[PDB]
Amino acid sequence: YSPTSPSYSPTSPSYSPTSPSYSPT
Amino acid sequence: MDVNPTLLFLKVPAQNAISTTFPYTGDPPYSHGTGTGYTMDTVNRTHQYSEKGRWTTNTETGAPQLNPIDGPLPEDNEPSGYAQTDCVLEAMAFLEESHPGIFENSCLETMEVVQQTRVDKLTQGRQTYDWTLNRNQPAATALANTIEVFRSNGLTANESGRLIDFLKDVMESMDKEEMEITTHFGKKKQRLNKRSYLIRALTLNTMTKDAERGKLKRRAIATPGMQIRGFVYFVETLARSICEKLEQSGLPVGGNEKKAKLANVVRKMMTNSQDTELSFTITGDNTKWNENQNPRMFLAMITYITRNQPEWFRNVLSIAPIMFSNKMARLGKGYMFESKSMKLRTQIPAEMLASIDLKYFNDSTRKKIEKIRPLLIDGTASLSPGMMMGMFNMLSTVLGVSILNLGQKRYTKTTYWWDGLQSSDDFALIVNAPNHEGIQAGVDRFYRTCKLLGINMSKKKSYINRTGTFEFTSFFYRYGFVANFSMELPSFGVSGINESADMSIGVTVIKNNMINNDLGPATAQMALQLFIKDYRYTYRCHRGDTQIQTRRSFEIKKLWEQTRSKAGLLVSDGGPNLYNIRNLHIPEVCLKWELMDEDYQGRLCNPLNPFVSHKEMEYDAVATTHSWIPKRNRSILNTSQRGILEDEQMYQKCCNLFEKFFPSSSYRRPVGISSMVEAMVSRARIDARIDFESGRIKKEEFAEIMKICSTIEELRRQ
Amino acid sequence: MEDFVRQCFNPMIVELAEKAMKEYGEDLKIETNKFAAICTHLEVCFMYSDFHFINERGESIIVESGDPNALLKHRFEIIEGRDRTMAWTVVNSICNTTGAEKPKFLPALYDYKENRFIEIGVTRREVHIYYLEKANKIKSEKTHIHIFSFTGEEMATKADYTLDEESRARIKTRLFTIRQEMASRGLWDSFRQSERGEETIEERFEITGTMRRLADQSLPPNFSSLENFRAYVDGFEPNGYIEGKLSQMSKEVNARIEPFLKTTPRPLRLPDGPPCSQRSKFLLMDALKLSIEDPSHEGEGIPLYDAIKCMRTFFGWKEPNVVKPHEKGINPNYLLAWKQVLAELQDIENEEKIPKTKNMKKTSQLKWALGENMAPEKVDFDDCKDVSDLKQYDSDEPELRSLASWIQSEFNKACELTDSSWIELDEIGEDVAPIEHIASMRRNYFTAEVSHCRATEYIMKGVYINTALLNASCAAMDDFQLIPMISKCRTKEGRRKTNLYGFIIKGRSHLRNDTDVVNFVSMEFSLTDPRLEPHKWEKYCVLEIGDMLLRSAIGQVSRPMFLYVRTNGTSKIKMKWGMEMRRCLLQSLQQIESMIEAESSVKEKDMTKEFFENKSETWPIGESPKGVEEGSIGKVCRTLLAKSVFNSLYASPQLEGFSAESRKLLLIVQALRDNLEPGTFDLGGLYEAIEECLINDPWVLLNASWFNSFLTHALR
Amino acid sequence: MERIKELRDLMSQSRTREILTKTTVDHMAIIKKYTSGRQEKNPALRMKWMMAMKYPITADKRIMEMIPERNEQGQTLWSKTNDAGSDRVMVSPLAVTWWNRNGPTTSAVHYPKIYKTYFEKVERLKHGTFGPVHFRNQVKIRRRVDINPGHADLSAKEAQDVIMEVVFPNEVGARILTSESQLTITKEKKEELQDCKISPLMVAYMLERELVRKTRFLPVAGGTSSVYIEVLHLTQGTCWEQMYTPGG
RNA sequence: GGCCUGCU
RNA sequence: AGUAGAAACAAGGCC
Repeated sequence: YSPTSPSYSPTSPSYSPTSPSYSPT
Repeated sequence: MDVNPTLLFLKVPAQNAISTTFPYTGDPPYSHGTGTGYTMDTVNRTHQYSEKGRWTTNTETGAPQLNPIDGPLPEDNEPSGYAQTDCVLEAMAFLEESHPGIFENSCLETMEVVQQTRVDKLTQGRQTYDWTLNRNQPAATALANTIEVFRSNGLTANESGRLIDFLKDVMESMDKEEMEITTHFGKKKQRLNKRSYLIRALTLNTMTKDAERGKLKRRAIATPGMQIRGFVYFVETLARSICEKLEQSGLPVGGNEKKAKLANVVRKMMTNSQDTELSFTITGDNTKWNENQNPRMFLAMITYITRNQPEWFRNVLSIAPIMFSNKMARLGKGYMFESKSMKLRTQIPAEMLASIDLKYFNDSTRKKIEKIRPLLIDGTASLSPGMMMGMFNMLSTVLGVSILNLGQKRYTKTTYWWDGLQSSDDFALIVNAPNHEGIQAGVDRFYRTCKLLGINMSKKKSYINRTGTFEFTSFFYRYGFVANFSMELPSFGVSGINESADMSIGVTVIKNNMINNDLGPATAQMALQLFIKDYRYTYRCHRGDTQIQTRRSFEIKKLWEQTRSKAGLLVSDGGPNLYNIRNLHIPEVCLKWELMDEDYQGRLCNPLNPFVSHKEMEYDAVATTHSWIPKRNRSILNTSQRGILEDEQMYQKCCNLFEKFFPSSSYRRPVGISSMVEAMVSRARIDARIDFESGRIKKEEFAEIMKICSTIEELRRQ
Repeated sequence: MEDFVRQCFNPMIVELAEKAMKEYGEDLKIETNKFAAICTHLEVCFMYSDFHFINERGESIIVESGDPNALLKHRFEIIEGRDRTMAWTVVNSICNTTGAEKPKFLPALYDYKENRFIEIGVTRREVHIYYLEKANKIKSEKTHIHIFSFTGEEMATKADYTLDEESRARIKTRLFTIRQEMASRGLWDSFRQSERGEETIEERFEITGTMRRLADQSLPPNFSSLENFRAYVDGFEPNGYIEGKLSQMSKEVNARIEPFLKTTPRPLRLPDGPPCSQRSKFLLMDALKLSIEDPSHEGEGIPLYDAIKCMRTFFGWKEPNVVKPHEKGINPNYLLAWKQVLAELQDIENEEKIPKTKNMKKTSQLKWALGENMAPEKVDFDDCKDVSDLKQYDSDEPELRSLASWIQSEFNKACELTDSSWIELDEIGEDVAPIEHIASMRRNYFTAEVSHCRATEYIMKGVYINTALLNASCAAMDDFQLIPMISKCRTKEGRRKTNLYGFIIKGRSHLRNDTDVVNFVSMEFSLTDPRLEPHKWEKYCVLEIGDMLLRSAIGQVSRPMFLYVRTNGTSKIKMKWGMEMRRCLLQSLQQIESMIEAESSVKEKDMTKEFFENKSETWPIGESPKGVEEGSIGKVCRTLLAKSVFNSLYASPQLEGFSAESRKLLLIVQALRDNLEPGTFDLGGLYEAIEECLINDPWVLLNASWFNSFLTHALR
Repeated sequence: MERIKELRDLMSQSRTREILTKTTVDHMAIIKKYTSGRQEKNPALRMKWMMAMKYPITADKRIMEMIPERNEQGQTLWSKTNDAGSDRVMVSPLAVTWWNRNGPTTSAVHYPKIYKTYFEKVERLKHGTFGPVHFRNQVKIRRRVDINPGHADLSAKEAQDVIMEVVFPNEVGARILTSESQLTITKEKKEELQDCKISPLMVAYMLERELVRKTRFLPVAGGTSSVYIEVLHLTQGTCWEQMYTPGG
């Protein structure tokens, strides 16, 4: 089971403010 | 969207989701200092609910006292302590009439108990104020000091071993011309005149209450001395005997029996009513319960209960309210000061509040001191006209049950009638009538009668609604009791006794909550997983496979590597967790017995190991090396009471030797009044005699042991 | 008459008789005759026992005095005058070893050669009646009975007097002499007529002296003595006193029922003042994380090494400078503290091995920030008495503060579903019973719906921070440690990660009571500029340390990075209840389980699957401009978990008081909504009690706002 | 024999003699419980705060000679510092695990006998058979039940008397058994313990646990047999139910 | 500086 | 400064 919140907005925010990417990874 | 948890009650009835509104996950409020700011407030308020009472001056303690009983009837809804003796006796007499023979049987049972009880029973108590050090000492230490002083000062009737004999000693002490004690500071002899000792025997020690849920303002809780403990014990025994025979008294039983009684009452009232009759359940609550139960009413009740009983029993029961009516409430630690400019702080003992100037305090503490000063005597305040905290909950519940009974439609003489269940400080009353004005009249009658008996209903925490939904001491009821799980939440963590004890206690708590508070299977499994996680994180006993680095991980890993059947190690030694919803009632070590290695099994439960403490909520435990006991704080060493540790060492040595002589001393408390040496010598002589008669002991050993006993007796007699 | 008993007998006999009387509880002062009788019986039995020593075979030497031997072999073993416990112990021991039948009552002596007991008594009544009472008392008597009356009459069973007649004559002479002395005194008749009541014991507890003088002052006002009060109560009979006083009482004392209607309740009166500010021990919404993929679990690894490795991933460090001063502090001190922490991290990195814990140098910056030497010196009141500014410790009501908009946004963000897995629970015993399988399925659902919530991230952060602080303050009670914040999670693809929010620098932590304070300057990363909600960051000292280059849906954005430095404190009880923060999961999941089971009871089949997957029946949670917005069971679970987590984080007395006083009103409203016709005696008092708790706590203010919204939506 | 030698050595000193002579047998309980360390108000907090320290456990003096000063690595297992008010020395949990992995062995073959109730419980659970789970409303009525699976039909006082007679024949005191059933069970127990090497106290505690009958107030619905009430948490739920047949 | 205490 | 809320901590006792 994979949770899916209708308010997900998985594409709404351009980046997660708390857990960003910064690093080239 | 603004998430709003409280909006969930638009659909889920409040009772069902009531667990949401219990913030029992954060640290409870803790008193941050001295309880002398609340004790003075309690004294002032107790004297303010009874100010119209009749002042006087005790002629023995020499302190002012207030006597509100039979005072003017209250004229406003404000709290009133003016209990009427005639009304109290009417309530008790009607209670006896409705339940014939309750008081006679209760008195018989209590007479047996008081004739049978031993002095050792006073040890099974919490902190008590010992009058020989003016500090709080455990019950056993205070009792030992009191008995030592009594023996030193000529009182020795308590050596018989019965509690009533110790009470006789206590009473004979107050007549002693001048007591003396030998407290240390190399020790000094401090002599207390009659009045000083009497004031010290009646004094109550007050400390602030900690870890209180559901209140914004801290309270004050008091602990009684050691002279008043026995009389309170006997009175409480009588009150419990009476309450156990009352269907409407919920105090002397557990939670589930409270549920049963309350459900029975609701079924009896609501169902038996015809269609036309209405019903209304009052989920009320009494305000300032302690500050209005005048001990003189308890004396009236105790005298009415003990009618037609032997005079000695009547006196020994009545002595408790007589001592509580003259109690002095020791203030407390005393305030503390500071100097912002000079950058320093000072501590002033509460004793010098009577003499200290009022230029230091606030605008509120100054008023409190100004008002409490007249009552102070030698650093303690007279607190006659009320109680401090409980200590008579059973008898107060008897009074509440009497007032509830007083409306059985045989004493109401009217269409409306009421009954319910009473638990000290909390009641649920179920009114019936043929019309709404009938319910109004019934509620007014109940309120006025309670006011006469000296107990006030709180009008800011009581509502009346059609029968069905109601609440009672946090047992919500919606057409059948609903289990709120947030009250038992604090119990889930590791209790903190030791490893095996913690495992047993946690699994037992999970099982019990599954039984009572309707904890579901999946939630029980998640609680089990979280408890195991917390237990490992607290005892550093991780699974071993993990690369955790802790002070204990090295040899947990070593033991894991050594073992063959790794699925048998105790969770305390890094083994796997094998519990589930079906194994919660089986102690752990008994669970993994089949999976254990012979070597590990032998090492684990080895009686020779030096960790087991020979034993000490009922948690099912199995003796094991993981039953060690934690250390003590060792904070006494700095203080002047260093010598007490030597006393403990010597007492433990002597008691261990006695245990060696008498096998049953550990199991059942040893009775008898022969000195310890004489008992030991007599046992040795008889043992040698029987062994020589038929056994291993021969003539040489018999002669040696007999001569050793003879020289021991000679040393004793010196 | 005490002189007779004290003189005519030996000191040891009177001493042990005193011990016996004290044992039974009597007082020799009153029952002197009983004392004399006990002493006489003891002397009789002792004279019976003494001067008898058996030997190898069945015979005795019966010496007169002072003739001991190595072959003691006492012919008699006295049982009387040993105390009840010791007497019964010896009786049971001898009965067990011999195997005889234990006498029901305590005998006097024992015979070893013959292996039987002997009972001896002294009687003032007729001898035959006493002897037959003794015989019938001893059921199935295998024990010899002997009776010695003062007048000289003797009797026994079968007349088997197994004793030397010289001993009998000696005891007869002793009794005759005692009778002569008693007759000379004149108490002999009293002894003869007093034997009837000696066996029975009556308790003689009484009140006299000071106790009686206190009892005479502890009665209703109109009574003078305790005896008069007892006489009045005993003669009391009910005559309508209650019904007589009810009418006499004023009619203003009533319990008028005020009906509670849809219009009665009113919105709670939230306080007014400056907006409230953050008070949690770590940033919740504005918490950056410098992560590095690492195959480690939970506690594996050295926290310092993990922290430095995470720090060595972000390459945008700049020279720190203050961008939102503290308004009350020495902010340059905060800047130097951060500089020192960074230098110390470089130092530890340069070292060969990584110490488990690092103790910071005691510099002025940490000394001020951690409040060292701040406490006034303790002094006695004798000399610090005339000080001009000496007062009582400031104890005043907390400063009032109003509700801000940030707490609602934080609670919103603390309910969303993240894309990680913040909780990884160990295995459980293998399931066998079908209940275990159903529970496992439902638990998979729950732990999936709760492991991804951000409230669980806050739970884990709090647990780790409090555990680390407690362990460090219990060991290094005199050095400034450096405790980096760490948290580990599984990404959406299962890869493990470790995170680094910031650093903590514990101060001196000599905690004695479970309320003392250990100050720890908390340094935290963040990406949110403080110049947007300045009223919220009242107690921090934000600095600008670096400039990240994050990748978004647009690509590189290059936002600046900030460091929220602040001092703070936590006690030994807050640390414990923060370490125990995992019960929030239990609370929320128990509520959700209750709801699901309640629904599934009606429909005879499990309902969890469609509840969590079909997006079936939904609950009203939240409030949008369009009205109340429904939410699925997943969102209800997450919202309840977030509520519990915030209760744990923002705990305070105000919350407890408000929760209770508002549960009362909530139950009243629910009773109204069920058409139960509620009714209140004093609603205004309840409202005033509720409004007294809302003072300055952001969480309590937010809860009051929710309650006002619920009252608006309910009853309408 | 050594008992009297130790008594003589103890009374040789002044304070020990004074305590020995003044105190009577009745005051033994008070003297045993005489201690300055008060009970923990918050055991959980103290335990969580104590395991952080070194040597949070107290063990008998014999640890000094039974367990080395330090293990292989060199972590101290015990410290000569004495406890507050006893001769017990302070040790760390490393000591407990060191005992478990290296301590003297022993034959625990008698352990199942001493704790026979718990192993009988496991035996019942192991041989139990389950059935289908039914979702249906449960009328959880509250009544008093018996929680002891094998109660021997004896009151607490009567059970205590039986235990004292079985394990402490000499200390039985004035009490004499009356019911023939008591005598029969006493003989049955005495025959099977004619030679048992475990301490008398453990035997007494075991007999007390497996003879005294216990009753508790539970919300049971279906069952009430002591065997069924044992697993009440597994066959009774708010909405679900299960058929369970304990092994027997 | 040294000793002692982290509920006394 | 900071925690905290009707009173406290921000180390205490002794040589």
